[PDB]
Amino acid sequence: TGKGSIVLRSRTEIETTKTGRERIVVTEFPYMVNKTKVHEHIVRLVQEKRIEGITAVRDESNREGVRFVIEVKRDASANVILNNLFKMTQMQTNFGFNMLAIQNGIPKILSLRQILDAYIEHQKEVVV
Amino acid sequence: GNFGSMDGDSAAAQRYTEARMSKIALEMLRDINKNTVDFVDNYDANEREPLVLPARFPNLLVNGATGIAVGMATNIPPHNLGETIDAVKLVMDNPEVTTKDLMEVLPGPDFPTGALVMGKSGIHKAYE
Repeated sequence: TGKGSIVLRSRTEIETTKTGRERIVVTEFPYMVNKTKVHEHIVRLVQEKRIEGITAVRDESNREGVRFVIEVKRDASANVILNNLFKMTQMQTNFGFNMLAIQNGIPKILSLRQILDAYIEHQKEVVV
Repeated sequence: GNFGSMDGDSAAAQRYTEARMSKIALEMLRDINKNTVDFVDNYDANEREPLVLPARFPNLLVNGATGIAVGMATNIPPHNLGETIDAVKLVMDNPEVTTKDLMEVLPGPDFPTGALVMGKSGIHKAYE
């Protein structure tokens, strides 16, 4: 029926240094996300004083491949912080659908079958 | 390299001097490999450092202090190696020592140069 929002998360990992310090490393984000607006929102979350542990908010070398790194001190429960990311931050995405069709002017709505059905009969008329 | 004396000497040759580890430092700072001292991370989040050190003598007494007056400065006079050892042995053997005991195992504070200290009760009020 083409309606509803679904949950989406970023490829995000905890990585250990040569010192044993942990690092939140993201690779990408879901659809319609800025690096920089979320980065400003991270700097907010720093000055909003509603999240702890976070030390380094860094991003470099991104043109050979996207690399944004948050780095957090020890004794902080970093996976709980990842849970707090995908609760409150915009890194979590509630991506909604709406596919309300139009077939010859009048508005309609289709299943995935019916789309391909109209495609089939169009190809019929095309090749004929 | 150039270091001068108590003369008014200015050795501007900075890296041109030679130095490395000293003999007293060798046994003075062992036991790092024995988890003896705690550590903190730098601001650079890459390497650690200890806030205190392990000791093989109270260098407090071996080298004095010439402070600055952030609230007030501090003079602390130097002393002797074996006299400090005998003081350690004295306090070890007796938890009931006196200040005359300190007069015995420390006849007086000394210098790398030498002077004359004629007073007695000033020394008494100094150590008390």
